Amino acid sequence: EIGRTTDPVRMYMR
Amino acid sequence: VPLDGGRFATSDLNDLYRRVINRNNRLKRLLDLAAPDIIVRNEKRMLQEAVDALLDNGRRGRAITGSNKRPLKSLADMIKGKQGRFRQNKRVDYSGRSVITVGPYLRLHQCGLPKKMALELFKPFIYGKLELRGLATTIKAAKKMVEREEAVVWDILDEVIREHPVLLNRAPTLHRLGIQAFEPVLIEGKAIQLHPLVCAAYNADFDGDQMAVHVPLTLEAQLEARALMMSTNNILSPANGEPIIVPS
Amino acid sequence: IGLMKAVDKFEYRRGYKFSTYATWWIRQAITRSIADQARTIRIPVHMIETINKLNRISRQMLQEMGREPTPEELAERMLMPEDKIRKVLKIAKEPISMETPIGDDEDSHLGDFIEDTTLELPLDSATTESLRAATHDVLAGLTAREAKVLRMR
Amino acid sequence: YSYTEKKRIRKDFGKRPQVLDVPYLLSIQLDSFQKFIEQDPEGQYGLEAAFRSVFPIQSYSGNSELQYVSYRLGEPVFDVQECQIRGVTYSAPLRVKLRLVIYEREAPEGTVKDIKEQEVYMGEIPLMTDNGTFVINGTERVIVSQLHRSPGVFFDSDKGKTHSSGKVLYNARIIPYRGSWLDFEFDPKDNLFVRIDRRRKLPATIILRALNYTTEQILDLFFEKVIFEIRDNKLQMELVPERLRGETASFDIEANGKVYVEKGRRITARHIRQLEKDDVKLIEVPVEYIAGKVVAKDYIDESTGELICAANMELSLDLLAKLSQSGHKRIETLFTNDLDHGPYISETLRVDPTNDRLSALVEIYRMMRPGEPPTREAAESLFENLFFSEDRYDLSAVGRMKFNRSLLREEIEGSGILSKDDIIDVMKKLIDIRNGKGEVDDIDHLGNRRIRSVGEMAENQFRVGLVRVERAVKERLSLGDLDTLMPQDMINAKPISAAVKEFFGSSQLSQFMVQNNPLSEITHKRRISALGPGGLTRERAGFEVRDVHPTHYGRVCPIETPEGPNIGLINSLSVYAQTNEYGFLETPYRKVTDGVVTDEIHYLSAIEEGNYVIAQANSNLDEEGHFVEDLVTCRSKGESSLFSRDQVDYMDVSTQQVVSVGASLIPFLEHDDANRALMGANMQRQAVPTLRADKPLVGTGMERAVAVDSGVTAVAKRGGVVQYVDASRIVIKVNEDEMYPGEAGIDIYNLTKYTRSNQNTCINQMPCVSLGEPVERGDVLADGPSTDLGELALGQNMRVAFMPWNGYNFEDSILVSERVVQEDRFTTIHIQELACVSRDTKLGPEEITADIPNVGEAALSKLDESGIVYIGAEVTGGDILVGKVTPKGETQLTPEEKLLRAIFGEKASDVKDSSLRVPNGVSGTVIDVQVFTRDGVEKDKRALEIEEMQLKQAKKDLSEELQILEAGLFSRIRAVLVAGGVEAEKLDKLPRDRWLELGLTDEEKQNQLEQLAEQYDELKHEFEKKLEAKRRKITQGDDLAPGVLKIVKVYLAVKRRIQPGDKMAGRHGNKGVISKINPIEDMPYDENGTPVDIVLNPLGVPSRMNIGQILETHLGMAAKGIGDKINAMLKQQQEVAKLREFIQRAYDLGADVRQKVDLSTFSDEEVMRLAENLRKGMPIATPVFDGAKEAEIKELLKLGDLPTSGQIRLYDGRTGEQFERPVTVGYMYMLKLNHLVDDKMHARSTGSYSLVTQQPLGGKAQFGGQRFGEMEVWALEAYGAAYTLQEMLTVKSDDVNGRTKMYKNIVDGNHQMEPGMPESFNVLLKEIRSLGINIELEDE
Amino acid sequence: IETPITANFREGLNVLQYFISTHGARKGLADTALKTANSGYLTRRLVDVAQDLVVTEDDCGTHEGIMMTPVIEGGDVKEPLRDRVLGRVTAEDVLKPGTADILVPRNTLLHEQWCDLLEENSVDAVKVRSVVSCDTDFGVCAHCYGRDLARGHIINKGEAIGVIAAQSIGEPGTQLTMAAAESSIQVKNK
Amino acid sequence: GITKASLATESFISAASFQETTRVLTEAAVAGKRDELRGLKENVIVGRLIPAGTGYAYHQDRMRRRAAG
Ligand SMILES: [Mg+2]
Ligand SMILES: [Zn+2]
Repeated sequence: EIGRTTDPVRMYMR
Repeated sequence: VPLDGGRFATSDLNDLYRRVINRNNRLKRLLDLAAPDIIVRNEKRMLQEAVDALLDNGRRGRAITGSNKRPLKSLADMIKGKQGRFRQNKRVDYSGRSVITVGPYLRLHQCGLPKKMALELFKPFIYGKLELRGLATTIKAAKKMVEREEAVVWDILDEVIREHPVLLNRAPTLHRLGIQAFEPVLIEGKAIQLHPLVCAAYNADFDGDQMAVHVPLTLEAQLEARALMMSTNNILSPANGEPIIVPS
Repeated sequence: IGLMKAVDKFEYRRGYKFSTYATWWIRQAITRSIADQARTIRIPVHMIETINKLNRISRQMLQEMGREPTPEELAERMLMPEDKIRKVLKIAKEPISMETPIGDDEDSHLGDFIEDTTLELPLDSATTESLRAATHDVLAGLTAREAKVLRMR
Repeated sequence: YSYTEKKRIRKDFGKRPQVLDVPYLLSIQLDSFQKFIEQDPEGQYGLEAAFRSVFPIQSYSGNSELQYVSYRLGEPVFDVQECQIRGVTYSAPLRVKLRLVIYEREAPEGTVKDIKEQEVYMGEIPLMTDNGTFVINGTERVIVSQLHRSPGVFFDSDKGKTHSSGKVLYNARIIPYRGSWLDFEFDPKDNLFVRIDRRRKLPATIILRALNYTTEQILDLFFEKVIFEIRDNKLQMELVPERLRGETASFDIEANGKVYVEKGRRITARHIRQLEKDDVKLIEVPVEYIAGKVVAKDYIDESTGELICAANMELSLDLLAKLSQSGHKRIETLFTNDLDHGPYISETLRVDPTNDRLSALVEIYRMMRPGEPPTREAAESLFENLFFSEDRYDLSAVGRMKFNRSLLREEIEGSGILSKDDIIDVMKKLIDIRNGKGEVDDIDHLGNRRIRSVGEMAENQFRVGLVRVERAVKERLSLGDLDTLMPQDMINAKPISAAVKEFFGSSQLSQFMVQNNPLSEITHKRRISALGPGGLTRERAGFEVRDVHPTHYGRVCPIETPEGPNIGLINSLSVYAQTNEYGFLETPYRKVTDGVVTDEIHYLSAIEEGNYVIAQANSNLDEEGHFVEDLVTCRSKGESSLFSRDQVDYMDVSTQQVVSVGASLIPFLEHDDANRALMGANMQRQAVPTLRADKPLVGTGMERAVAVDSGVTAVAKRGGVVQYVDASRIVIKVNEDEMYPGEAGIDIYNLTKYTRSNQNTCINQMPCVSLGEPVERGDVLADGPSTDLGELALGQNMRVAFMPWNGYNFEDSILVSERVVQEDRFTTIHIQELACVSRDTKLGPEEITADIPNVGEAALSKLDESGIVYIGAEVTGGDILVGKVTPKGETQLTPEEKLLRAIFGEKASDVKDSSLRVPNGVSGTVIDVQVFTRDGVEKDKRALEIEEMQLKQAKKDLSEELQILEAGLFSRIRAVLVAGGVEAEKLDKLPRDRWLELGLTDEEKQNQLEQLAEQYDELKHEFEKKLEAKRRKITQGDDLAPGVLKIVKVYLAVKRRIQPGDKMAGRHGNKGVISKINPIEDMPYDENGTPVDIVLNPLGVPSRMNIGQILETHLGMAAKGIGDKINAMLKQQQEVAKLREFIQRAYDLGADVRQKVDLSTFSDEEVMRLAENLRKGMPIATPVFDGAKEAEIKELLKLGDLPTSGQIRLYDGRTGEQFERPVTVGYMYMLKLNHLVDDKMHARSTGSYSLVTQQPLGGKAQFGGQRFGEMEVWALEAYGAAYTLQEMLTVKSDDVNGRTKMYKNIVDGNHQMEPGMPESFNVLLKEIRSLGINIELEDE
Repeated sequence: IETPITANFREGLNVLQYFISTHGARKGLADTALKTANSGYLTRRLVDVAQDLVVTEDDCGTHEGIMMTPVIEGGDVKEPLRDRVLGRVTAEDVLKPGTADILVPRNTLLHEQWCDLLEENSVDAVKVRSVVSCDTDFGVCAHCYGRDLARGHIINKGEAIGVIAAQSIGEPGTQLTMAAAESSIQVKNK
Repeated sequence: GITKASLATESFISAASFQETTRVLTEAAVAGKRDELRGLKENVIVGRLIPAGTGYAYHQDRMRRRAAG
């Protein structure tokens, strides 16, 4: 589920 | 630095240091206000993206500049290659450039040099004579005798250029024969004359090509321009014994 | 940090739902932070209210007047002293970044053309070195007791 | 017959007729901006189709509409030249109508309420000047065109390199005008792969399964079926005959009775022919043969209900056993033959993991927005917004046309966004490329590269701005209340007017105008750049699009580009070329009927011209259109060949159809290598306009169309009679019939005296007509910069000789006589400009006082007491132009000097001197001064004395125009009103002012009375207000930058002669720097003392193959042997009978030419005037490829008594002996490029120093030192030189306190230096420590 | 192309003969505009690996060299043996082809005469000392390198042969842009 | 090759100057190199006499002092 995402805004919402 | 008119011209680090001291200054606060571990745990994750946008900005989301649409320029993007090093390998005083022409009356070891240029490269030497021969009481009163172009300096300038080799050099300097000293002779005009035999070492047509002219300054540096680099020592190209001053 | 304060002083007895009270303390912060860490050369918080009025009012005189607003009709429309509107106009401009590539996008930047003035002309420093010649020689051609005090005064 | 023709008739060689006239050279610009700002009541491009691309903005579920009605462009506030002096753009305020209807919140959707918002103002759009050049900031800019790929589908291959084993890997692509991409392709295992803009790959069926298609329907559109039956006999398979294409059968051949083939033998068409005869429809095959197929659709266990075989599951022999009993008999397989029908879509059906719709979007979403976890109403939202959402995708009006054409579909109209019926077709047509039966499309073919003019770029940059207002009107129309607001609280004109004003201001395209000619501006508007926003890049593109396709023939010049990094990305447009309705270029062609060449001219696109057979312009016709050759030359499919006389469809218009407008003026272009005739086209856009040019002695006839199409000339607008000439005004009394119906009078043209262009040259006009000339429509009244009588003279033409002379022309360089410096023919004029602004410091304001600290009257002589300089005072280098002093405190003066003050009493400075002194090395009369002042600071006396003198001129001509335009208002009613009442000798006694009571009978004579009356009161009422508005914008203040107090702008008309260093050059790419300026008598004199004026070198012609110059040098000598045969015949005043006998034998003089000039001109007063302009030389002409053959030249020399060979014997100038083996002497036409010498020679001994790193630069009236770059240090280590190298980068450049000693050692005669360490290395230790790293130095 | 442009530059070239020629003068300029950007990075690397090399001795002593055989181009010669070995030392003194007829001694500069004194004889190869086989640390000795210079002497100690040997290779290249039967083995010699 | 032989040099300035630079400081800063300035392109940066040519003489004397008198 951690599809190589980098920017925190992808990680904040996640 | 403040520009002329009101605007300022900041470097692109004061846009990045403000972004670490601000985020770090807030994270000092959440540990006192005691927020949940969903925010402060999002703070460190957000600080650490701004200390690593300072060292080498670009190995991440590329935190582009504000108020503009080009990426900021971090520290490790200041040493990185422009194809030449940040330091030396440099601009240079005592230089010039002009349109070369032919002048086929010169000997092999001398290039022209216009009066209007040589009076501007050899200025600190000329100040020596005008205060040595007593023709100017003090240096501030020799600066106003060279600006007036008084008819005395045209005879002092020609003794500063007795045996003072200069260094003509063309732009894309491929091989070591692309830099050669010469002994100037003062002409009138604004084109650096140049002996026709040598124009096939620089690879210079005379149709607008220009040529800088440096000046070896010290006393050990106008012998290296007279023993090693003079134009009458290089009659054999280093790549092979064949001549390089063939009448073209 | 705003919302963390709203729920701090929240009070439900007055009936109003949480969203219609947390929407103030939240928006209160993001308009107090923007006036604090948005500029390089920071301008105070009591002044951004005055800059934002000059654009809220030079934008309302733009449809009515149609042409454009003068530097003086704002003095009539607003109530400034006719010069504060001339001092509020020399502030808000941000700094041009010192790496903006100048025309033709050549191998140049703006930071290669701004020379520095702290230094001194080496003729300006070759006279002061020369001046100590005279005042050490001319002033040496004096008497003894009458030159020491001239050098100590 | 043309009144400018009969003043000097240019002799014209050339044989082919001209069927088509050279069109208006600027239609590329002046027309594709008329589309933009112009009322279009329909859906074409233009502003009216930009609003409709957005409006009406339906609210966000509130349903309070906002709809567009109409717009209207106000008039500008300022005229053009007022917009160039004052220094602000030339715009026109926009005005939109917006209605705001508020539907009822609950009740029916009835006409509830609204307000017709009275013209919400939403920005200012700049306007194009008359010529086609914008005025952005007091600087005429120009917006080049652009050549980009047209939106469509481009199947391409990229063979060879990839995979290192052949394996041509085709692929498609779908580029829309606005929106994401879509990129199918193959892999090295024949599995289709889909893509989005550049994301990770995907199996191609993974988009089909998202369009709600099942594994059966996928395999139904892509393959053909092979029905199977089991009639309890050995599995007879059905069969059509054609299904056996190239089959290698391996069974017992049986069909309809006869065994056709042998088991293990390939089939034939004659085998096929044994099938239609037999009506073969069913055959027999064994039961093992069916283990090499795949199921065609679903077959489930109908007996039980468990799925037996799903589609795409190759057969297993137990499944036949499971099938032989399963109660199923309608078997099917897939027609899949590995030669032409490959199963490319089958294999990707397996690699696709997801096999239902909802679980494919979740795969698309998983890779189009990685990281975030999927959803359901989001993944559906993302997909149908990527392509099928009409806002974020829009193919084009043209993209659909290139889409329907490439699939061989029918029509050209269609929805702008994709559909399910288009993603399928591209996959099939992509597959068909793989199976052989389809060809790819190369990207260079000019049928795949449209052309965006200005009116299509400003709009896209506008509607992008229009959406940026739709972002806010919604949230204010939904979040905000709807009670009593108007449609003027939502619309804000800062963002809409910022999205366009930034376009014309800064761009790769919106570039300054290269304005030092009538030809370097008219060829900068027709440039076709391939760069820019949404296009190529000079470092990415290689030799693929830097080359000349065989489609450029007639639409883009092959021989005119730059030579730098972007050779081939500039591509100046051609002469006759135009654009389509969609953009694709095109070119005329004479329709060639069955036998005869017609004249109904067609314009062929780029993908139509490749069909027909087209002849060449040089093919003879026998006065009826029939070729006299049974076989002609043609070009048919991009090649060249011969064809039958009646096998050609079109013939080209003329011979100058291939070339540009630049390279169309090189005479004898057909005799030049394409290289050194490519340096010809780039050395006429640089030729400075000299003092007063004359004419090309050997032209090419295509010059009058370049000095009229550009606006430099003051072309006459209505024929008539000149009535008052003057060096600053021409008054054309209009004729009778071309006069307006009522209250017409006369016309008047103003000229534009000495004014500064963009390169600081001058551009001034001159009258060329006297009192009484009958002007005509399209005639000429005023020259410009380098035009003469209409012709385009770029430079001077001077007697040249080819011979080596004592080495003073060793290389390409040039010698020059001193009779070319005396006569002042190469002397040009330059007009600089200087600006002294007096800011408002924070220490007190600056002043413009004329008192300056410690300055002597030798410098304050020119400037008057007010401070500004005079007007006309010849200044030189170092003088003062504007006295300005700035307040300065904080003295803190040194201790030693603080005794120096007390000794003499030197009063310290309260104010520092920072006036504006002329830059060094310049001298020229100060021809003009202007003063701008912030409104609110008083005007000193010089600021008023300037202002009044333009206040008495603003009202003089503005009202004196009546005094000369009233002159004709009466002369038209005095030559009319003589009847209807006898007032001709009493017409003067009855006062012309007092003709309001009386009049004339009821005709125009009486209709002219109130005609010249109602606007006559307006001539006193309306016109008088034309004085207040003029006298309003004079007295008021100015709109200056913030802080600035008052500006001043001074000019200088420096006039620079010629000298050694300047860079002359001819037309044929033969540059040269002037090597010496001889005396009058060292130059080789021929048999009659006439010295030559240039001595070129003859070792330039053998290597560089430009044999143009050696031919233009002879025909340029026959045409000046006439000028000396007439100048003598006219100097004894023989007669107007001998001239008309000679001048008529100088005009026939050819081989089947098309001139026919004489026998009709006036008796004597027009031949003695034609023969009075030819006394300098009779101007020959030579079209580009219809040239003058060599025999046609020699027959012109022999008429002039010159020697036919073209070579005279020159005598030396110094000794006196004669050069053996005679020399050539002609008249070449020499330009003078603007690489002048005294703008190239800098020199620096000490000056400014940079800020962060302390090296030198140029910003302080003393440019940088030279660049002692990395390449030039390896040439000082090659020699042993290591003291020169150490000082060249320690003392001379970078050390701080190590060079303020090397300047004090030098002034004392002690040449010796103490190096120290550079300051550009101490910054490299602070820039590394500011990382984690820890750099230091050891100690020893 | 199948048909050649069949008219010189003294009579004109019609349009279709000029559009054909116009190409070849466009591939000519998109290479000279690129052979500089491409040969400007080949000499920037050769003078950054060969940077720190300097004649730092007077004679190494090693007895190991190479052999300089003339190049043989089928039945022709691409370079005489003499102009390949001029200006070099000699590792083992080549005598005449006859035994013990030593004409060129142990290592000596082969200048404009010792070539011809070994040109009169009929030697087919010499063993010369080459800089790839010297034995000095941090540099090369003087005899190993050889003779050349702008001057004619042996190479003076201290001379920086590293960088004058990476510009001589990258100075060309600006002009480095790029009977088919083969039936009989026919040699003119016997 | 020539693009990976001018990386494995003994210095860390004659490598960081021309090659990729981010990787020649990260690797030298971990091992604590000590560049001894016995080159040319490492010896014109600091701004002193290059050790080959007229400057080779004076280097005959500098190394003749350390570890001696
Ligand atoms: Mg040149
Ligand atoms: Zn050795």
